[PDB]
Amino acid sequence: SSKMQAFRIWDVNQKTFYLRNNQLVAGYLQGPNVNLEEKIDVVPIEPHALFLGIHGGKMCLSCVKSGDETRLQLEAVNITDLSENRKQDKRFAFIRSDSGPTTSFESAACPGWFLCTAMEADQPVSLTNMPDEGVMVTKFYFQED
Amino acid sequence: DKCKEREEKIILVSSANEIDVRPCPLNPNEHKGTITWYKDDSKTPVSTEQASRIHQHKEKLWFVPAKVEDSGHYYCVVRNSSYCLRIKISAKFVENEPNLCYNAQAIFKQKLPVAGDGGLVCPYMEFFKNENNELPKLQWYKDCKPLLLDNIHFSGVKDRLIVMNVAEKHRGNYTCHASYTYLGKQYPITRVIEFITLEENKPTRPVIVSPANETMEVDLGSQIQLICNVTGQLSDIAYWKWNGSVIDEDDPVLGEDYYSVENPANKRRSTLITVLNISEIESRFYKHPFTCFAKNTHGIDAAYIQLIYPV
Ligand SMILES: *[C@@H]1O[C@H](CO)[C@@H](O)[C@H](O)[C@H]1NC(C)=O
Ligand SMILES: *[C@@H]1O[C@H](CO)[C@@H](O)[C@H](O)[C@H]1NC(C)=O
Ligand SMILES: *[C@@H]1O[C@H](CO)[C@@H](O)[C@H](O)[C@H]1NC(C)=O
Ligand SMILES: *[C@@H]1O[C@H](CO)[C@@H](O)[C@H](O)[C@H]1NC(C)=O
Repeated sequence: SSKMQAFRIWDVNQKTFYLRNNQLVAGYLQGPNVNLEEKIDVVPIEPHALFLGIHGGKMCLSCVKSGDETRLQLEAVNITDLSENRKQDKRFAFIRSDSGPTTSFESAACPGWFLCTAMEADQPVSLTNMPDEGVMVTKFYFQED
Repeated sequence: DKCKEREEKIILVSSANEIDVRPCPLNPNEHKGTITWYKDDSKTPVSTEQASRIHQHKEKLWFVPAKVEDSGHYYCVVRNSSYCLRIKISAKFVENEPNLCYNAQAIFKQKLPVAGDGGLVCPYMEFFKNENNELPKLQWYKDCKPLLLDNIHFSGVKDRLIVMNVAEKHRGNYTCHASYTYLGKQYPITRVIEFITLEENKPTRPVIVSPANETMEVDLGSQIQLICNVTGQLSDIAYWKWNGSVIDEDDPVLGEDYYSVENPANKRRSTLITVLNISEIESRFYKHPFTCFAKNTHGIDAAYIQLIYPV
């Protein structure tokens, strides 16, 4: 909308985000690979609501459902060109919930689905229909640079 | 070749004289065929006899134990009746620096915000789970000296070190140690983690220093400028609203402009200005106040100006 701001993100299990075959995955990065960490560029819609993206907001995260298969995906769309008034753009918006020192993101377009990482390292970042299960990690540390 | 072929950017550095495991870095959508490892050249397969040091087992490459001379490229192929992908990985094996229980090149950086309780995770221990699905008992150290896990200041739970009340004094390079029993023999495992403490920064919300819910005596048919002065991040949203509506460009009498100035001392407290240029005062303008809104992820802020006729 107006401007964007870079954020650092890593789940409670210290995993960070990076690209593997143009697919966002979570894992542990060592000294040399530290430069591969992806920061999250955000544009605030309203308080507790925002658009998430990477690479200077050139690509944005979104939730799409193929029939019944709800999945997360990166799209080549500039974060600033997104509007809360355009129906389609809802897929790039997430609702920020805060639990003490941690944060959680719910898909605006896919209610009930939260952003999550797996317990096993180097797995793609996905969406979970069951945050209660605890099998997937839904809590992150979202801090602005 | 009838195989996709891909190269991994991530180069995992491990310690020498210790057991190590490397899985084939494939996304879930690439787990249809059997994995097969190869050494420096894509034609020479890695040993399958568990008795040899570098051998493949359970589709993973095992270095029992790993030695510096093993640093190099390896390949894992996922083949199927109608599919084949070959990933070129890069493995590097270092040795602990002089009189140090670790080597900087193997450091995983882990951070936590101060004041609260947090946890550090000993990376890649998942491969070393006993048949009963339990990770080996880890012993933590801080800067090569033993760490007392008294369940009051530090608690070792599974593969993580719970730290109570994070503070600057907890900064240092921690090392998690374990012992895995492979084919009768027993080998050591260590991961070096650099713990960094983050100062909990305040979630600043936009502050409107002007207007301040005031009134302004204006004459009919005149021209005025209503300036909104907000303090906050340059990324904050500041805008005008009249009668719960926003100023549209198609308004031949109401035009607004935006301009911000970065604070050379503190970027968190910069000024964002939104000037509303009223070409000419119309009767309707005295009917409702002009409200300036400033907002971000944290919260919103509002202040207005109520135009009135001069007495
Ligand atoms: C960990 O060790 C490296 C060098 O091996 C050093 O530069 C770094 O400052 C240490 N980390 C901390 C938190 O002291
Ligand atoms: C905004 O910042 C302060 C408000 O008191 C002042 O120094 C400055 O002149 C103000 N400018 C405008 C255009 O309001
Ligand atoms: C805007 O103000 C006018 C009168 O000035 C009023 O009739 C109209 O209903 C207001 N708009 C809304 C959405 O209430
Ligand atoms: C100005 O009025 C608005 C409501 O119209 C209120 O939210 C805001 O807090 C007021 N400002 C002050 C300084 O009281």
